Parts: sequence; structure tokens; C-alpha cells
Amino acid sequence: SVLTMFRYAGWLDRLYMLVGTLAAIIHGVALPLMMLIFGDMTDSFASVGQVSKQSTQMSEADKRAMFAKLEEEMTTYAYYYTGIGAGVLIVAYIQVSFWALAAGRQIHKIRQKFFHAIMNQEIGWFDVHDVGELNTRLTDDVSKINEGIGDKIGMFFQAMATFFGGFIIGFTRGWKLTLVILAISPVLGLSAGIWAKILSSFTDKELHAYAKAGAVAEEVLAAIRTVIAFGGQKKELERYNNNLEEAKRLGIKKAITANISMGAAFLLIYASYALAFWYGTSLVISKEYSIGQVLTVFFSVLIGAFSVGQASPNIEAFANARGAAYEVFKIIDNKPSIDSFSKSGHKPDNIQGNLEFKNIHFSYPSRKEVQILKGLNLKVKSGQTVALVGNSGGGKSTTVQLMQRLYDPLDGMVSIDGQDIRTINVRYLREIIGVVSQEPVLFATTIAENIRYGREDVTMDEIEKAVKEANAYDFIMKLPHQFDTLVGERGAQLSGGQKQRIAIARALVRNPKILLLDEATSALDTESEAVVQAALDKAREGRTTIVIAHRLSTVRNADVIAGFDGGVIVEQGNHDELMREKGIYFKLVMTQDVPPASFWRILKLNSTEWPYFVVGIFAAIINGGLQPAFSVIFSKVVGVFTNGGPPETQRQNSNLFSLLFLILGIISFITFFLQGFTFGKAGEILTKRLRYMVFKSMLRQDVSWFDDPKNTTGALTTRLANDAAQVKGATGSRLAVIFQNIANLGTGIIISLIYGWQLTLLLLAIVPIIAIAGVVEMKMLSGQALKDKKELEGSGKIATEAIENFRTVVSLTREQKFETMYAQSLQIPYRNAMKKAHVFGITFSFTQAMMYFSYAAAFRFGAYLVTQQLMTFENVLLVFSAICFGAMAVGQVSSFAPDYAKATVSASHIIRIIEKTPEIDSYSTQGLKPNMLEGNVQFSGVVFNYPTRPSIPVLQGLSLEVKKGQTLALVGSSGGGKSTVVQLLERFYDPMAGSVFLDGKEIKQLNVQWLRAQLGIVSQEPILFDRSIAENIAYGDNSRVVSYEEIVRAAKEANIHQFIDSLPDKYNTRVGDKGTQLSGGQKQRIAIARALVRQPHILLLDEATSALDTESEKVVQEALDKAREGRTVIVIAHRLSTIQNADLIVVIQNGKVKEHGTHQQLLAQKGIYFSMVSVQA
Ligand SMILES: CCCCCCCCCCC(CCCCCCCCCC)(CO[C@H]1O[C@@H](CO)[C@H](O[C@@H]2O[C@@H](CO)[C@H](O)[C@@H](O)[C@@H]2O)[C@@H](O)[C@@H]1O)CO[C@H]1O[C@@H](CO)[C@H](O[C@@H]2O[C@@H](CO)[C@H](O)[C@@H](O)[C@@H]2O)[C@@H](O)[C@H]1O
Ligand SMILES: CC(C)CCC[C@@H](C)[C@H]1CC[C@H]2[C@@H]3CC=C4C[C@@H](OC(=O)CCC(=O)O)CC[C@]4(C)[C@H]3CC[C@]12C
Ligand SMILES: CC(C)CCC[C@@H](C)[C@H]1CC[C@H]2[C@@H]3CC=C4C[C@@H](OC(=O)CCC(=O)O)CC[C@]4(C)[C@H]3CC[C@]12C
Ligand SMILES: CC(C)CCC[C@@H](C)[C@H]1CC[C@H]2[C@@H]3CC=C4C[C@@H](OC(=O)CCC(=O)O)CC[C@]4(C)[C@H]3CC[C@]12C
Ligand SMILES: *SC[C@@H]1NC(=O)c2csc(n2)[C@H](C)NC(=O)c2csc(n2)[C@H](C)NC(=O)c2csc1n2
Ligand SMILES: Nc1ncnc2c1ncn2[C@@H]1O[C@H](COP(=O)(O)OP(=O)(O)OP(=O)(O)O)[C@@H](O)[C@H]1O
Ligand SMILES: Nc1ncnc2c1ncn2[C@@H]1O[C@H](COP(=O)(O)OP(=O)(O)OP(=O)(O)O)[C@@H](O)[C@H]1O
Ligand SMILES: [Mg+2]
Ligand SMILES: [Mg+2]
Repeated sequence: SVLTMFRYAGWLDRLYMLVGTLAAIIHGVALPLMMLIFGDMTDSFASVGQVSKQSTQMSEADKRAMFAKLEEEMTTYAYYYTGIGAGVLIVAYIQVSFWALAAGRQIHKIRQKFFHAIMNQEIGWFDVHDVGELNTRLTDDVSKINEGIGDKIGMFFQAMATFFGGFIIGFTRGWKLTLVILAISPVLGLSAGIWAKILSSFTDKELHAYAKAGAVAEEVLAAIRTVIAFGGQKKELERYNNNLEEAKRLGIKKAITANISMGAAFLLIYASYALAFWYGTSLVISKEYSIGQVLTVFFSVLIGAFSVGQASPNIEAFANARGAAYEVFKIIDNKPSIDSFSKSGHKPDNIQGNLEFKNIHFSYPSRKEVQILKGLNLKVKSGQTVALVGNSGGGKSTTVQLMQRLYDPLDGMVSIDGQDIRTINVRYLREIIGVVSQEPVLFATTIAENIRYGREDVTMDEIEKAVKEANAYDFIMKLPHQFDTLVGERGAQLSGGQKQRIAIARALVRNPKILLLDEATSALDTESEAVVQAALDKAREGRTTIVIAHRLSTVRNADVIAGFDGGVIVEQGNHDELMREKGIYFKLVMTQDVPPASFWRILKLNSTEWPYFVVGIFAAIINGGLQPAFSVIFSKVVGVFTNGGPPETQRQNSNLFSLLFLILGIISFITFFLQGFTFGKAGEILTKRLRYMVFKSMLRQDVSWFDDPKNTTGALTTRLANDAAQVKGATGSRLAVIFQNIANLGTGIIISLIYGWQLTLLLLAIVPIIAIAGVVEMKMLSGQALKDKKELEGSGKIATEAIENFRTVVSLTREQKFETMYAQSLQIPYRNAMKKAHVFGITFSFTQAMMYFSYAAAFRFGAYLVTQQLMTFENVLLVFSAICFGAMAVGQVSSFAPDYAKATVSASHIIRIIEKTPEIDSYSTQGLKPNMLEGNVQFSGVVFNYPTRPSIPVLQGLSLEVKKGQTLALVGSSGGGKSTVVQLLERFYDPMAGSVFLDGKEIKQLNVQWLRAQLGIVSQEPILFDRSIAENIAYGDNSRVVSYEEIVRAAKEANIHQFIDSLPDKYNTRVGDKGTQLSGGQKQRIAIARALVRQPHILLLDEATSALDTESEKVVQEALDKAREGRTVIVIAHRLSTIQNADLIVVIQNGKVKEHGTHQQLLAQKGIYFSMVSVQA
């Protein structure tokens, strides 16, 4: 799969690439042609003149005239060099700008198509794969592609042109010697190819490891409340660290192989030098060639050899890009069997729903050996209501998922109006179906936008009508900003009942002819449930509905009732018929200033491996100084080779130069490898340390930090990955080349000051000018860098919001809306990339142009000095070479400066997140750890305000008391603050008024880890992790290796053990992301077991039996009653029996305690609890 990286290159894109390639060819061949112009004559020296006093030459007047002639020749050469500099100015800008624009367009289209491909997959594909990596891909791999299809290919083609044009000039002049060097060239090609293949494979593995780490981080951050409650920060940090170690090892291998490749290239270049000199000597004694011929060949070929040796980093970048582009285009090329974006299907104009399920056999793709439905049969007529009843894991949610065709059945047929649903358009099929899931999931936006996700072209009046139909109007009206209130991830900033009612309204605005309600009133209370049922009954004739529920009134009111038993339906009829059939339904009803200093600050964290720094520095000075030193050595060797005054063997003896060239090649190989490897290893270790430290700091943060809309899970993951990537991009094998260039400039200055003088004053003139160019570029790029970061975060958020909630997006047919949102988010980075392309291309063109222009100015000034006889003609060439190398060094440093600007802000953000301290420090060892606690919980006038909505009073100073062995039942309406009490007792937030005492001690004076370890909580929405069942249960009691036997007994205590035993792989069965690959009852029971394995002193239950059977509820209640005394228990529920069985009951009216006492005490008085118990009875 090669050249797939350019799959999305259009006509304009290909034109940009072609013109950039042509400009690269011209720019590359400019140099060998310029040296051949010097080779137009034999000696490259217009006249020996005074330097040769071989003949008497006693002319004091004619020497002045021939000096004037030399000045004229130098002036003509300077004019030619100025023209070549202008041409270079044009061509370098053209090539870099065109290639960078091409890369930007391809990256934009690749991101768009990758997101489209991700949104185009099936539910089963999302179940099989760890989709948590995908976002990291969108952030990381595409970027690795961007630095491999940009300016790097332009530079590679330029150096290829230099090399091959020099070789063509060689075939023109000295074909035999040129063929001898082109015989060595294949070794360079083979080495480059092999090392590029190895580097691409290593990059693929490293990016896989980074994607694994990103998936781990995304899962941990999405469930940060569970991690904080159970104190799992260390374990998640270790899980991140394992993938960090793998990525670090792969990066070290990548650096090793890249530096081997570069050093081998340089060694081969020097070996080509040595062999060319040998063969030229051999031919120049045999009289086959003249001295001018072999010098011409040398000057034509060897500089291009150096050019390819310098080019090899672009090959490294292209190999990294190819390694990155593997999984992206593997996912892009995947074709789902159920295509939601296909336009080929039937679209019936009139559909009176006739849901038929004919001998349906189904098994989930992730767990395919287990059978769920075995010949399911159902016939639902138009406008009727069917109530699906059974036990947990029976397959009711499976039937709901099959109705909307999230999966296809292996056997059987699902049809509507006698038409099989596989022949109907998938988008049209899911558009006529409105579904409310077992535990709904919203999106991190306003309430109005969440409602509009059901149907986009919806007016505000009918939104209001649907919200009234869902009994949600009152609390939205009480909310400031109305329906523009922002809700957290998955509706985390709304209560369970409010979130469920918002989901109901979202389903209702769809105006569905097929309604699916999978426990739509699980989190509702009596009044809201009653009014919602009345509202649904008002408009029940128009549509056909399927309902799964726990309350008996809604099951009785259904037109027909179906009962699940072992994958089939065993009872199907009216309520009276099933009542008189004494079946399963019978026993169910019976049972009742962005500082620049930040760079150095981050590099100070890299001080542990300082020997790598010093070794790399030494090697960088060695090679950077060797380059101008080799410029002098080559000139001296050429001069000695020309002066063959002793005739032949003296010159065979000059083979010592091939020795010296081989020695220099060995030294260059060793030093280049050593410098690159040391810097790359230190930088990769720094990258690991930054990832680890930033993730640890993120885990240290408070719940309010994650409640901030800007600290979204996708935003957090994108921030982490991108900040680390930028700092790595400025701290890899690149700082080495800045040190090498500094050494190059220093050595050039030294050699120009030794051999000559008054010409280095020109070098001190060029160093400012070129630098100032990069300077402004740097500033400008920094001016946009921050913006880009922000935009990327936003884009990342959208992508994660689409991936973490993919089932909801598929059910809502909102994939196109999220694609449009992703494109709108990516809009700003696109224009930023185009502008940066233009600016950096201008910078490169300016650097090369001033290189050439200052070289011409050096010609002019040196000619003036020679005419004045202030400084000899022989040494001007070495000073000119030093000027050229210094200009190249400064230009390369200025080219680096953009990356320094881009990573300065990332380093600042990294330092900011590291040094941030939360208000409630979960990592602090300071605090009070009582030796033994009695478990007495007391809220004393606690007033709490949520930081995201600070004005709204949630708790207005309610008093609460519960003792050891007591059970406290918190009752109230939705939004009253029952879960707020649980979240406050976990020290998620600190109340501003009032205080919570645990055995008389304020919870702010205790160690937060110790306090959290004393409490076991079951949340309103249980959340598991994408790992094994046993690992999920053992996650309850961290800081201790939980044994298998106690996991088994905790599962037994939660009535989930039998289901685990029935599963293949038993307790090693992997659960999906957030528990999505489990039944709601099974997931809730596993959460209960996770809480119970702790054996906590303070048990907190928040609707812990929201989705359980009568059998499961009875078993769990008996298990809790076994251990009532000896632990304090607080329970939030709307079931009458659970509340009336508790020791004490507290009623919370809009945040205040209103009634407190036993069940009989509250029943005897005529209050709201009496009203509830009377309504239920
Ligand atoms: C180290 C720092 C150096 C300085 C840093 C920044 C330098 C920015 C210069 C880069 C530069 C010229 C590059 C030529 C260089 C020559 C060789 C270089 C030799 C180097 C020694 C990009 O080139 C522009 O040229 C345009 C045509 O000339 C092209 O327009 C496209 O062509 C087709 C494409 O598909 C299509 O038809 C179509 O898409 C376009 O028509 C584009 O190619 C591009 O926009 C100009 O950039 C900037 O120029 C200024 C004009 O003042 C513009 O200001 C704005 O213009 C209004 C627009 O709305 C605004 O309203 C106004 O608010 C503001 O005034 C900017 O917009 C921007 O363009
Ligand atoms: C070694 C490194 C540093 C440089 C490698 C050179 C590439 C940048 C050049 C070589 C050949 C060029 C390609 C020649 C032909 C094509 C196929 C063309 O797409 C197709 O026709 C493929 C089928 C499809 O449309 O899906 C897109 C441009 C592309 C990849 C060109 C893009 C630029 C390529 C890959
Ligand atoms: C010394 C002069 C002659 C220049 C040296 C480079 C060239 C000889 C060119 C011609 C063929 C080119 C190669 C042709 C194809 C590839 C594979 C391409 O993809 C891979 O890295 C393969 C990875 C994999 O298959 O897993 C990357 C660029 C590379 C090595 C090219 C690198 C540059 C090469 C060696
Ligand atoms: C005129 C001069 C420059 C010599 C002309 C020949 C070279 C340009 C050719 C001859 C043999 C070629 C090599 C033959 C085979 C390979 C292995 C190849 O490896 C892969 O990409 C393998 C990928 C896979 O197997 O999946 C990379 C290019 C390379 C080094 C080639 C690079 C270009 C070479 C040196
Ligand atoms: S300065 C960058 C580039 N030159 C080299 O890479 C290089 C390696 S070795 C070498 N030059 C020897 C010392 N060159 C000569 O002896 C020589 C004779 S004539 C000449 N160089 C002309 C003046 N050089 C250039 O035009 C030139 C531009 S860039 C460049 N060399
Ligand atoms: N995405 C999935 N991948 C694999 N197995 C799954 C998936 N979803 C559910 N299961 C399993 O398939 C079986 C059927 O569960 P299902 O969700 O259909 O039950 P249910 O009737 O909706 O139950 P509940 O009353 O608890 O909501 C269970 O064993 C469950 O763990
Ligand atoms: N993270 C949050 N940020 C802001 N407001 C919140 C947050 N969580 C809950 N709220 C709001 O606080 C109020 C009560 O929330 P809470 O979850 O404590 O209620 P509850 O009594 O447990 O409700 P329910 O019975 O519906 O689960 C509601 O107005 C709710 O929208
Ligand atoms: Mg279910
Ligand atoms: Mg709640």
C-alpha cells in the first residue's frame, strides 16, 4: 500500500506538486551548473599572476593591468551569482510554497475522509475495535503524514536534482570517473531504502503504542468520577505508563535506525571521494585524462554527493509519514455491510407500522458463541403498544437494537408492513424510528441543541411543545438562559431524571411512527412518570410503540404483552389472558505572556540524562566544524594534486588523501550517529516524562476542573497529545542540528579570521540579516500557534463526542451533522496552514537568496581587496566557502525557529498544567487518618452551589444525621439534590456554608484518599471500564491485590455470579466501553459488586436498583440486610418497599430537609411522603 498517501490529490493539488518538483529540479541543478561555469576553463583561475613567481615576471606595470583583468572577471562572476541568486529566490519559494500548500490540502481532505470513515462504520465494528484510539489517530498520525508530504519532498527532489545533474555533467566531462562514482551510488540507494523500510515499520508500531496510550487516557478521563471515587489514579497512571514505555522504546529504535542511515550515507559520500581521487590519479599518470578533466569531475560530482547526504532526513520524514498512513487508510477502505450513508434502498411513502420478527436468531459480534435470541417471533400491528417483559439479559434491548438495525440477525427476518428492513434505506429506516435508551446519553452542548439532534429542522414552538410533553418545561424555565443551558459530557451536569426527560423530548421532536422506549422512566419520579405516560397515551394512536419498563401500570396499560424466556417469547396476549395463563408475567406481577524561557524550563526537566547532552554536543561540534574544515582540506588536496612537480610515484603516494578521506568518513559516521542518537534518546525520554507528568497532573485535578466546558475529554486528550508532540518536535534530533550549525558558523568565522581578514566583517554582516528574517517569521507563527491549538482542541472534542456516543449518533442519524461540525472546527487550521506555508516558503527563499547574494558580495569585496593587494588571492576561496557555510547554518537555524515558536506555547501549557494545584488535593498525604471510625455521618446546614451554575442554589442548608447500623432513605423529586449529597460526601466539591462530619470530624480536616477509601458508592449511572469483569470488580478496592475468591463472593452477593459463570472466559470476559457490552441489569449488578467488594463502612446507593428484576432486587436486598448492622447505609430510590424498610427517611424539597422520621411516623402525619405512599397504594 504505497502512494495511497496521495489518494486525495486533485488537479490543482497535482499541479502544485508538479510545479514544485520542477522548481526543486531547477534549484538543485543550479549548483552543479554554477560549478561547471567555473569549470568552463581548465584551472578555474583566470591568471596565476603574482602568486606564481616561477618565471622572473619583472613587470611592475603589466601586473597591475592583469590584476584589473582579474577584477573584471570577478565582477562578471559576481553579476552572474546575483542573477543565480534571484533565480534561486524565485524557485525556492515556488517549490516550498507549492509543496506545503499541496500537503495542507491533502491533510485537510485526509482528516475529513478519515472522520467520515469512522462515522460510516457499524455498531459491531465499534464493538470489536478499541475506538478510543481513533481520536488519537486523528490528532497524531495525520500530523505525522503532514511532515512527510510537505516541504521535505521538495528538499529531497532538490538534492536529487543536485546529485544527478552533477553526475550528468560528470558523464559529459569524465564519463569513466563519473561511472566509477555512480557505481558506489547504488550502495547509498540500497541503504536508504532498507533503513526507510525499517523506519516505517518502527513508526507504525510506535504510533500503535501511542494510540493505545491515548485510548487508555480517553477511557480514564471519560470516567474520571469513578476513578476519583475509587482512588484508581495510580493504576490508570501505570496503564498509561506501560504504553509510554513501549512508545519510548520504539522511538529510541527509530532514532537509532535514522542515525545509522544518515551516518552510513555520509561515510559512503566520503568513500566516493576517496575512490574518485584514487581513480583520477590512476588515470592521470596513465595519461588517459588531463588534470582539468578530473578536477571538473570532482567539482561536479562530490558536491551533489554531499547534497544527498544532507537530504537523507527528508527520506526519514517520508518514511515516518508512510508508517503513519497505514491504519488511517486501512479504516478508510473498510466497507460496512450496513451503510448509513448509502442512497440505495426503499423509502415507503406511507408506513402504518407492522413490526414482524420471524424466527430471529441473533448473537453479538463481540461475543458470538453466546446465543441471545433463538427463534424470536413477534407481530405488532399498526398503532398498538406491546410490553416486553422478562429477566435481565433476556434480549429486550437486543430486540430494540435489532428494530433500528444496529446489527443484522444471523437468522430470521425483521420486517415493517411486510417489507424486510434490509431492503429499506438505512437512514430512512432510522429516521422513522424514535428511541429512548435504557440510560440516555446527551452531548456537551445546550439543551436546545441536544433536542435538535433528534430533528434538525425543528421550530422553537414545537420544541417547547415536546418539552411540555416530556414534563421538562419547569426545570428548564427555572434554569437561567433557558434552553441555552450547557450540560456536561453525556449530560453529566443534569440530574438523571432531567437527562432522561431531555432524551424523551429529543425522541418526541422526531415525530416517530415507530417509538422505542427501553426503560424511559427509570430515573423519573411518580408525578413525572404519570404525566409522561398520559402525554404518550394522548398521541398513541398515530404511531406504533414498543416499551420495556419495570412499573406494572404501564405494562398493564399496553395493548399486548410479550414475555421473554431463553431467547424466545413464551407468553403473548392481553393482560387478562396472561394473568389467567399463570406464566412468567404472573409471577412477575405477584412478586411485589507565553514566555520564551519555558523552553529552557522544560529542558531543565531533561537534566537527568545530561551525559547524552554533552556527548551529542561534542559530536555536533565535531561535524559542524569538520564541514568548513573539509572545505579547506579539499582545497589543499586539490592544490597538492595539481602541483605534481615530482612526476608519478610521489602522486601514487598521494593515495594518503584517500586514507584521510576514509578516516574522515569513519569519523563522520561515528559522530553523526552519536550526536543524533544521543539527542533522540534524550528527547524521547523527555517526551515520555512530559506525557506521564501531564497525565498525572490531569488525574490530580478536581471534579470542578473536569466540569469546565473547555476541559472536555476529547479536548483533554487532544491537548495532551498535541502539546507533547510539539515539544518533541522541538526536542528531538533537531536541536542537534542547531548545535551543529552554531559550531559550523564558529569554525567558519575562525578559518576566515585565520586565512584572511576584513572579509569576516561581511560574515558579521550576514548573520543579522538572515536571522532577522526567521525572527519575524517566528513571531508571526507564534501569533497563530496558540489559535491552532485551541481549534484543534475543539475539533478533538467533536470527534470524541462522536466516538464515545457513536450508538446515539447512529440512532439519531446525526453522523452528517457531526461531520459538518468537524469540518467547521477544522476550517481555521486550514487557513492557518495555508498562511504558514506561504510565510515559511518566503523565509526559505529569502535565506537561500541572501546566501547567494552575500556570496556575490564576497566576490566583489575580495576582488577589491586583491586589487588593493591588502589580502592575497589564494585564500579568498576558503573565506568564501566559510561565508557560504555560515550562511547555510544561519538559514537552517532560522528554518528551525518556526518549530521553536510552535513548541514554546506547548511547553508553557505543560508547565502550567504541571504546577497547577487543585483545591481538594487527592495526591496529598497531609490530613487526618483516624485509627478506627464509627461511621456517623452528619450534614450540618450544608449549602452548596455547583461551580458551573454558581447562581442556582442546590442545597439550602439541610440537616442530616445517620448512625452506624442505620439505613437512611433520601426521597424527593427530580433535581432536589439527592445525588448532590452523595457527591458532597465523596468530597467532589467543597460546600461554602455548612459542614459534613464523619464521627464528629469535618471532612476537610481528613485525608481525602483515606476518606474516599472509607466509602463505597453506587452511582445513578454506573460506569464500567473496557476490561474484564474480574478486573472491573477488583477495581472497587484498589491499593490491595483483590483475590479471586472474594471477587466471586462479591459477585454472588450481587446476584451476578451465575451470568458470569454461564459466559465463556468466565470472569475474564471483556466488557465494552462504559459497560455497553452488558445488559443494564448486569452492568448495575457488577457495579454493586464492585462497591461491595470494598466492604465499606459507609455504603452509598444512588438508584442502585434502577434496572433490576424482582429476583435480583430481592437477592440484593437480602444480601444488604445480612450486613445492615456494622455499617452505615444511605439509599436513594423511588421504590416504596425499599424506602419503607429503611430505618429512617428524609424528604428533600428543592434542597431543604422537610420531613424526617420512620415510615410509620411519616405515614401517620399528612405530608408529601404520605401523599406519595397513598398515590402508590
Ligand atoms: C518572513 C516574513 C515575510 C512576510 C510574511 C507574510 C508574507 C505574505 C505574502 C504571501 C502572499 C503573496 C506571496 C508572493 C511572494 C512572491 C515571491 C516571494 C519572494 C520572497 C523573497 C500569498 O499569495 C497570495 O496571492 C494571491 C494572488 O496574488 C492569491 O489569491 C488567490 O489566488 C488563487 C489561488 O487559488 C485563487 O484565485 C484565489 O484563492 C485567490 O485569488 C493567493 O495565492 C494568495 O492569497 C500574499 O499574502 C497576503 O497578501 C495580502 C495582500 O496585501 C493579503 O492581505 C489581505 O488581502 C485581502 C484578501 O481578502 C483582505 O481582504 C485584506 O484584509 C488584506 O489586505 C492577504 O490575503 C494575503 O494574501
Ligand atoms: C521518496 C520521497 C521523499 C518522494 C516520493 C515521490 C512522491 C512524492 C511522488 C512520486 C510519484 C507521485 C505520484 C504519481 C501518481 C499519483 C497517483 C494519483 O492517484 C491515483 O491516480 C490513484 C488512484 C486513486 O485515485 O485513488 C495521485 C497522485 C500520485 C500519488 C502522485 C503523488 C506524488 C508522488 C507519490
Ligand atoms: C544516492 C542517490 C542515488 C539518491 C539515493 C536515493 C535514491 C536511490 C531513491 C531511488 C529509489 C528511492 C526509494 C523508492 C521507494 C521507497 C519506499 C518508500 O516506502 C517505504 O519506506 C517502504 C516501507 C515498507 O514497505 O514497509 C519510502 C521511500 C523509498 C525508500 C525511496 C527512497 C529514495 C530512493 C532510494
Ligand atoms: C543510476 C544510479 C543512481 C543507480 C541506479 C539504480 C538504483 C537507483 C537502484 C538499484 C537497486 C535499487 C534498490 C533495490 C531494492 C530496494 C528495496 C526497497 O525496499 C522496500 O521498499 C521493500 C518494501 C516491501 O518489501 O514491502 C527499497 C528501495 C531499494 C533499496 C532500491 C533503491 C534504489 C536502487 C539502489
Ligand atoms: S558553500 C556550500 C556549497 N559548497 C560545498 O558544499 C562544498 C564542499 S567542498 C567544496 N565546496 C570545495 C572547497 N569547493 C571548491 O573548491 C570550489 C571551487 S569553485 C567554487 N567552490 C564555487 C565558487 N562554489 C560555489 O559557487 C558554491 C555555492 S554553494 C556551495 N558552493
Ligand atoms: N453490545 C453487546 N455486545 C455483547 N453482548 C451484549 C451486548 N449488549 C448486550 N449484550 C449481552 O446480551 C445479553 C442480552 O442483554 P440485553 O441488553 O439484550 O437485555 P435486556 O432484556 O435489555 O435487559 P435489561 O432488562 O437488564 O435491560 C446479555 O447477556 C448482555 O450482557
Ligand atoms: N455537575 C453538575 N453541574 C451543575 N449542576 C448540576 C450538576 N449535577 C447536577 N446538577 C443540578 O443540580 C440539581 C440536583 O442534581 P442532583 O443530581 O443532585 O439531583 P437528584 O435529586 O439526585 O436527582 P434525580 O432524582 O433526577 O437523580 C439539578 O438542578 C441538576 O441539574
Ligand atoms: Mg436492556
Ligand atoms: Mg440523582
